Amino acid sequence: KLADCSSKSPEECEIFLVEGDSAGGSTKSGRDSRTQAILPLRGKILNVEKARLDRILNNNEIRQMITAFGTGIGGDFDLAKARYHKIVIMTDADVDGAHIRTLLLTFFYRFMRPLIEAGYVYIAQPPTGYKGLGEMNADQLWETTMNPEHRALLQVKLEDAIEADQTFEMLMGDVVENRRQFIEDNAVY
Amino acid sequence: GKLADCSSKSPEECEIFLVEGDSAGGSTKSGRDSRTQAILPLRGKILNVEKARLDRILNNNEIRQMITAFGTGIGGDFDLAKARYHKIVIMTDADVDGAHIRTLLLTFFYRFMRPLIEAGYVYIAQPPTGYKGLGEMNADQLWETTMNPEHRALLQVKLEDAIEADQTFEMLMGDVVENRRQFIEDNAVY
Amino acid sequence: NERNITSEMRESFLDYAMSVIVARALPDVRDGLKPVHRRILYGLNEQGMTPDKSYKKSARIVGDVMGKYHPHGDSSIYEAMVRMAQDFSYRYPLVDGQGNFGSMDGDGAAAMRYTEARMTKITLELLRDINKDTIDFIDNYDGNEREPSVLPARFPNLLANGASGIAVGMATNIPPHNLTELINGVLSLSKNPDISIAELMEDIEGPDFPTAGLILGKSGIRRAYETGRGSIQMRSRAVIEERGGGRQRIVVTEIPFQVNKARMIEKIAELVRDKKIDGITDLRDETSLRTGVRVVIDVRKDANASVILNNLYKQTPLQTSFGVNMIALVNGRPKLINLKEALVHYLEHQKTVVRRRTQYNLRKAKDRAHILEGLRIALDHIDEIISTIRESDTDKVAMESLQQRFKLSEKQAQAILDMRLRRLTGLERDKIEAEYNELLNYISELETILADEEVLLQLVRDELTEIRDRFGDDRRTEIQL
Amino acid sequence: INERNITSEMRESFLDYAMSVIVARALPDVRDGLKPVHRRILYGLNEQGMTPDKSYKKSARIVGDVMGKYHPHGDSSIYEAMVRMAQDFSYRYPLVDGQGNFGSMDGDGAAAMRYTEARMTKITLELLRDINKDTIDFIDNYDGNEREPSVLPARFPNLLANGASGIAVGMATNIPPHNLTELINGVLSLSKNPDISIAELMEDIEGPDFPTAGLILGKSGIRRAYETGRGSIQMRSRAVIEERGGGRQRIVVTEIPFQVNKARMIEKIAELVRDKKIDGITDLRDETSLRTGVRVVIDVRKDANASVILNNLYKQTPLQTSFGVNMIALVNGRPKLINLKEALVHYLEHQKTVVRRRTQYNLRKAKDRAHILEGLRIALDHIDEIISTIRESDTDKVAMESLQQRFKLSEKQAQAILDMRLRRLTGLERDKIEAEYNELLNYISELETILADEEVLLQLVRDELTEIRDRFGDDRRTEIQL
DNA sequence: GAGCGTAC
DNA sequence: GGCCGTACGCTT
DNA sequence: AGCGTAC
DNA sequence: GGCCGTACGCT
Ligand SMILES: C[C@@H]1CN2c3ccc([N+](=O)[O-])cc3CC3(C(=O)NC(=O)NC3=O)[C@H]2[C@H](C)O1
Ligand SMILES: C[C@@H]1CN2c3ccc([N+](=O)[O-])cc3CC3(C(=O)NC(=O)NC3=O)[C@H]2[C@H](C)O1
Ligand SMILES: [Mn+2]
Ligand SMILES: [Mn+2]
Ligand code: NA
Repeated sequence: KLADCSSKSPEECEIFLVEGDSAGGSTKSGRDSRTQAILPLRGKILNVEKARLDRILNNNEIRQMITAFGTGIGGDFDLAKARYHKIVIMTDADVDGAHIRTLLLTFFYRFMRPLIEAGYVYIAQPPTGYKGLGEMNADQLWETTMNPEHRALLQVKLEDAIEADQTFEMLMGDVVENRRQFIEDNAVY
Repeated sequence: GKLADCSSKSPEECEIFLVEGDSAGGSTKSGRDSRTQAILPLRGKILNVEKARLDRILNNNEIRQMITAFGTGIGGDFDLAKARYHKIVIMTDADVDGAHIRTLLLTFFYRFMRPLIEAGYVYIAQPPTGYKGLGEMNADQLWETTMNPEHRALLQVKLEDAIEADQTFEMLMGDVVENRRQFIEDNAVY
Repeated sequence: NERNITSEMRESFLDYAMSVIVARALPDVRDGLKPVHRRILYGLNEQGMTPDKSYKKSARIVGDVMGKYHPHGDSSIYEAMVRMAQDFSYRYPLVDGQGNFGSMDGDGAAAMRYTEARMTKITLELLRDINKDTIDFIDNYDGNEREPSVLPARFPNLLANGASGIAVGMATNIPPHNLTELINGVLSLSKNPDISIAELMEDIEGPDFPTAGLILGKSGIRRAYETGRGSIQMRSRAVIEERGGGRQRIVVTEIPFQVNKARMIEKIAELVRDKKIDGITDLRDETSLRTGVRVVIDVRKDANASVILNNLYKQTPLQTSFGVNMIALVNGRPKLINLKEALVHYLEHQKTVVRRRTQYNLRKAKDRAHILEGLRIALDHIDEIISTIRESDTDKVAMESLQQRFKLSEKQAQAILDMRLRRLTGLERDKIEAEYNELLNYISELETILADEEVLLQLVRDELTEIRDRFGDDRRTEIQL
Repeated sequence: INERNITSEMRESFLDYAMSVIVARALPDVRDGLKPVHRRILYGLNEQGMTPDKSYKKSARIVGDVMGKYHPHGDSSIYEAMVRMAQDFSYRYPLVDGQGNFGSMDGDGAAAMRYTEARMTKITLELLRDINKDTIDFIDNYDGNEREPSVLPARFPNLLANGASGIAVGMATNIPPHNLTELINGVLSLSKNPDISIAELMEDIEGPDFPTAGLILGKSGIRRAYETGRGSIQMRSRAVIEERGGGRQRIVVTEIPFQVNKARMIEKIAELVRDKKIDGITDLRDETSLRTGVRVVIDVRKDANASVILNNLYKQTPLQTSFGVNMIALVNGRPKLINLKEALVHYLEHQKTVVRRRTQYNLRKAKDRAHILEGLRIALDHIDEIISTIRESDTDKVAMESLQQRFKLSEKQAQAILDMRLRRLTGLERDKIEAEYNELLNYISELETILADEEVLLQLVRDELTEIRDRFGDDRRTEIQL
């Protein structure tokens, strides 16, 4: 469940999507309550490139985000109703945290594409190292990752839709073999 | 949380084990003779009825779970002939907390199913003494040391006096701390 | 066989009742610790979890404490420890936690696999000298390990951090205090055995909550110190300020000890919602890790904000009493103690601790001296020593020959046989003669302490004053009137 | 610098994950047949002195050490893997010895780790044998604060022995358990014939051997599995038809297929009766008990053909199940689909390397020791001068130098002399050094002989394998029906 | 299918 | 990783 | 009323 | 202590 900033003005308000309920708690105390909201994510989230609409719309996690963004999905997507102008992906500096990142991007791309084109979606950059988010001090999380004075965010940019459409389908797709080929082509071992 | 019943539906040969904790309950179910031994785990300390009110007691799940399981009913509605087991066996850890849980169960029975004790349907198991509790030992040894009739020593609960028994429950489990505290000050061997 | 209902109840209950009492729910008057807390710290000790060394996973620490000393559910252990790390729970925190260890909002710590810990430097003072036979050890539950019955506790921790615990047939509720005031009270007492409470209250004003805030009046305090029981009115630190436009707000920056901030706020929100309190137009928590606790209550314009506040003290935990009940384990039995008794027992414990230390340091300095005398002899007659060994077929034979020829103890002779050849170079020989002389002086230092009751005492004083000077801090809680 | 391309981020991010799961989570190494979580548990059990002789330790302490030192993941994945290794209905050759509730065929859970204890199995020791004789390459742990092995010496063919299942990214792996006797014999046969055919190998290795036992139908599935690495093998329960009284009958089930949950299977049977999908069944009863063993009883209505009802439960329930063999393992840090012989070859070659490396480690070690013994020999013979030399000396350095000058001792030799305790100067002790030195010299030769002949090394591997077979070999549990 | 088994 | 059960006593 | 160790 | 989400491939 969501922790919301006091400010009602979307332009200045940012929602961090945080990995784990440990990291979430630290982030809520650590964050600046005025402008910064927190939606924690309980582990791996549904891969929508493999799921049908019925299931997707029934997913708690997927449902909480839709609700929190308030922009609607698909044709009903109204970028004008976005309750936050910065949507931030905050995950561990491990391969699972990177997996989660790809699970989120697939969704945004497939349901809130205009949200990306508007450059609303960012990627946090926590300390690369041996510590997950749920092991860091809240004060430590704020300065490195969250304080706009010190943090280094990565705005997600979409160069090309066809290339993006093919890649998501290959990477997140139902057919294993093409994914197997991709790995085979690109693995350096 | 969920009772595991036996095969036989004839109460004369049936026994029900009230175990301490779901790890112990799981071990008990494998170890037991499923043909005649039904196990009901209790998850930690249970409601102290002596201190509670009726609406609460009836609503409480643990109390309800056991009434349903015994099949007698309680108070005036009690029917010892409706009993589904002729042996109700208290199986708690060989420690003080297990022994507390014991007094709590006995409080319930003597107060709501009093006829069940007088009938001698109520027993106390006796597993291995020492530091390990029930959830820490294997299912093959829970059976061989506590559940298996050939070797086990159960303790049939009897009551010679009922006025003395009523004062004890009231004194020990009642809501008057001081009579409790005085009893502890008189029998305290530090 | 059979078992009588009356006798099984009496016996079962008492085994339980005595156990919660003397080994779970109540603190020891000497170190102010319960079984679970002591074993954790003793666990940080033996696991080498000192402040200089790095944090360690909380799961690993708790596992150790449960496998070795505390055969109880892991949640019980972890949350006690979590509480020790919380600067809003312990007036003088005992665990140094990394990760999420909770906040005033009543939010819990993260799970033990996500967090790490080690001691705080003041914990070091709790266990200082623990390995100098200063306290009696005991067998653990399975008999595998030895654990401390009590800690050295070189500061008066029962009162510093307080204790709250519900037993059977009884319970305890002891509030935290200011370390400096306490130690001064201790020092005052050591100079006057017949000191009154009143005079002790010259040093110790009252309770000092990690949460700061206000206390109302001295009478509850007074009564609690003289009997061990009394009511203390704790109030929040709240002020009234203009928000501009002729409108004011109430601002709260400190809350009562052991009060959930969040829950208190929902209590207020609820009263406004149900209209049981007039004059409030907004409620916000502005508490930030930077700006500290700050709860705001906007007052409707021209409403009297003082009156509102007054009712807010009447209707919410913005004011809360602390019921002091000071029952602590004394000589292994539960006793209700006044303040002076509390200090008397702590003092006697520091006497015994420093005495036992000084006696232990002695035994061991004489033990080592005896050895060095054995080695010096050898250095003196090294050629003969060699001859004696070389001409021995076996070590035992060499042991006997060495004892007989040079009039050595068995220990002295074993030492010699274990001596490495390099110990014969110039410097290595000087090191032995140098250790010995230093040691002879130490011994006679130690013997002085133990030869005079007052020397000993003053040593204890100095050692306190030192702790007081390093660790003693400012009073947090204001005692109004 | 604020900007990330969505295509590039997705390709990079997904590859890092996929790569990791593949080579460092989901797949077994062809050499010790372990996944990382499993390798670290056993290493930890070893690091902690948790051997069969040693007493059981609480599983929570074990997990914390495994977690904290080698495995930075959830303790649930950890403890659960460890629990599998301790279940005789999971592991054809269990590597963990558990005290407490470790769960059941029905598949209850183990008790939480604070309730249970464990230590190594005697067979596990054989995985760790010689690990400290520089037989395998160690590496840094994640926080770089420790060292863990990259693989175990694995003195038995464990990949095929216990098998593996794991869902990777882009691939999966399914490898069944086998009889160790038949396994080792296979290897022995390979070692004498680098050209042996799979068919020939199958003279030793008949097929899988599940801990749960039961039956297999036909050799064709197995043969395809072994020739190619993939194939469907048909797993039938052990059930017989028997009379119960009144001229009626029952089906009794006593071995179910591998990895099937007994309880879930029973529910499916119950469901079919309820839903009228099957006919002729009047009762269903699990009479399994610890003494009795697995007993599932199906009661058949009189004058109803049981053998027919039986066939229908094979068709309609997990009573008959398929093991889809898909033999993928890490070979050279890369996932490969291997066939039987490939499996056995990467193992054997491991062993040659492990035995060779151990032999070499021993050699350096023994030669080192001798050198020291020589230096000691000299000191005892010239002791009076040696002692004088040290006494004159004002430091270690001075003493060192002089001793090397006058006796042409090496720096390590002299060092050993300066560390010598006086008790070594007794007459008996001199004899003890001499005896030790002599054995060493013999030892050195022996070791040198093994290094000199690859055939001799190979026979050593053969001999060591065979002892394990003799000690741990047991009877084939699964019957194969044609 | 859905469930095998490591992960969040 | 977050829900949630119970016993125990209490401020003159 | 809910503090804090237990199951 | 139990219940429950998710990804991932294969059948
Ligand atoms: C940290 C947990 C707390 N706990 C809980 C927790 C919740 C509930 N509940 O909601 O009914 C019952 C029990 C009772 C509890 C349990 O969940 N199961 C059990 O078998 N015994 C217990 O005491 C106890 C366990 C052992 O330890
Ligand atoms: C052993 C548990 C399994 N687990 C579960 C379990 C259940 C559910 N669920 O019911 O939604 C979600 C998650 C997701 C889960 C969680 O509960 N919380 C969380 O923050 N992250 C997770 O991955 C995970 C945790 C970390 O570990
Ligand atoms: Mn992580
Ligand atoms: Mn117990
Ligand atoms: Na089937």
